Amino acid sequence: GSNQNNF
Ligand SMILES: [Zn+2]
Repeated sequence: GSNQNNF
C-alpha cells in the first residue's frame, strides 16, 4: 500500500 504522514 502507499503511505502518507501529514505532521
Ligand atoms: Zn505498502
